[PDB]
Amino acid sequence: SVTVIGLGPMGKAMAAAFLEHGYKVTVWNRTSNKADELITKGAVRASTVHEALAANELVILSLTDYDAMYTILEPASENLSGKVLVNLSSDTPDKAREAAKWLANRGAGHITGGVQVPPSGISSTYYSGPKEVFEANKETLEVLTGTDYRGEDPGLAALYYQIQMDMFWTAMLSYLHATAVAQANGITAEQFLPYAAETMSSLPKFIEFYTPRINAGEYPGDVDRLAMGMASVEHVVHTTQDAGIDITLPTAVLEVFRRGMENGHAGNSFTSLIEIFKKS
Amino acid sequence: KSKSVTVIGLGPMGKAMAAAFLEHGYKVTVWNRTSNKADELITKGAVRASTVHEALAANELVILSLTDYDAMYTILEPASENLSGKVLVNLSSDTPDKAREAAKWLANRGAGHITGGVQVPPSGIGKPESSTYYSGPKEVFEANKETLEVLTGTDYRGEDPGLAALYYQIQMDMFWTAMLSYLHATAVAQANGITAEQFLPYAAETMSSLPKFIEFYTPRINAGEYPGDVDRLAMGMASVEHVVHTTQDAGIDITLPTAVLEVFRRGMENGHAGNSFTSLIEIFKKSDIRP
Repeated sequence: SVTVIGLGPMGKAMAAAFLEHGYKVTVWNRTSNKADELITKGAVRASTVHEALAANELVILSLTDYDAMYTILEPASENLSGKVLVNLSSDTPDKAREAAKWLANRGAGHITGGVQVPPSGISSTYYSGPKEVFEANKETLEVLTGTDYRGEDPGLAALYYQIQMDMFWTAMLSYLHATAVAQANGITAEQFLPYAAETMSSLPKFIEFYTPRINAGEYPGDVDRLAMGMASVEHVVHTTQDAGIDITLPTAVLEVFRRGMENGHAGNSFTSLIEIFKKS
Repeated sequence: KSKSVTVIGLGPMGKAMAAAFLEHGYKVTVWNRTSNKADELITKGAVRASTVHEALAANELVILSLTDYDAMYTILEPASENLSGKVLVNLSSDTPDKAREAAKWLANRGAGHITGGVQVPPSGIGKPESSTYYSGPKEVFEANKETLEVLTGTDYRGEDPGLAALYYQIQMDMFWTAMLSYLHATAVAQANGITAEQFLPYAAETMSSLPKFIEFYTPRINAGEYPGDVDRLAMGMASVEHVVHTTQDAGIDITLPTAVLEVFRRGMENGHAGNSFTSLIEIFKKSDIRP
């Protein structure tokens, strides 16, 4: 009743939570190796993708990256036709929408997925692509994680994933950076934990407060001033240098502030720096 | 020890502290350069010292709320003589090293000293919910603990006079870096036609879920261990790479995410492909750079 391609991280995390409901579940892997214990739960494993495709209408693609998709599916392009391919990737929007057209030109349906959680979270997922084909396989997908359809463009699901990872990676390194500064001044990562937790848990309040102003393109400095912001970032950079810690991350922050100041925003809210990000 | 106090520095923060002390029965003397910024607090019972010398003579306990420590020397330097026997509380938000310097400068003029880092806007002063970092010699802080709880709860952090400023600065490190990544992410969203109100829910959950990741990694980081059992640096750099490619396809400035990518690059270069991405903390400590 379903097929999974790409046994691995999310891969089996999904195969497992499938055979645990009663679908005829086939499988297959790129390197063509083992990882087949799941044959103990009702899984056929074909000797090529030709059959693993002709097994079911639904197919889940959990590949390393999109380049690997063309490689294995091109041999069988004559059988992609009439299938619904759920492509779960971590790649850029343009690669998702390149991929979708490639699959549409073989007669297949497609859904682009942006998984929001490690395989342990097999909880929400981004989905984009043709609405009708998503609604038709909605319930099946809700087995893996919650579904959060974002619209028609096949790149929307990748896009939403990428801007979450933008924030995650940058905020998590600032936490590692802050922890380096802490240790060099003699406080442990364990003592710093509640303080790093409160800071990160306080940010939603600021986002909710600024969002409507950002939405309107307005940056009044009634509750904060870019200048005080900048002075404050300068204190962070000097704190870091005095501690003997690499300064490149906070310096990158200071540079965005500096550009805002020179564009005349000193009296505006620091949220005006989004204009600097838009290359104004 | 009567209930009297001096507040030097009368910007939004000093005015609140002074008002908090007045409403708790302290005789409060004040000083600021303007002279008019004290009008409202005087109508409420404060006494203005016309000069720094009188301000310092009025009390043993002196509360400083200044822009930074350069401001402290400008106004304290010409009265170095009346600093003896005084307990100065510096509630300004400068670097740890400037707090250590100022503590030694004060003790050399005979003054006890306490550093504080304030975690709240002026209007959170006088609420027990609020906290302030305090650091410096243990006994002087304990002898003044009660008075300082008029303003906020107190979180004494240790002997090193720099610790209060430190804890404040590294929460700034995270706050500004994390908020800018939100602005950066929003710009990318908007450039792809998705509004900030549409992104609000995802941006808030992403920041909301960080304490979970921080809690998970804390005991490993704390033990200097970075095994690759749940994440690999190499996979992380590839994810950062995707982010930069998305950002430049939107036409959005790449400064912020490429700085992030530089750190990952130094990590790969140093043989940590197979470690957790949290091993990037050694990169930050320049473990790879000769001492």
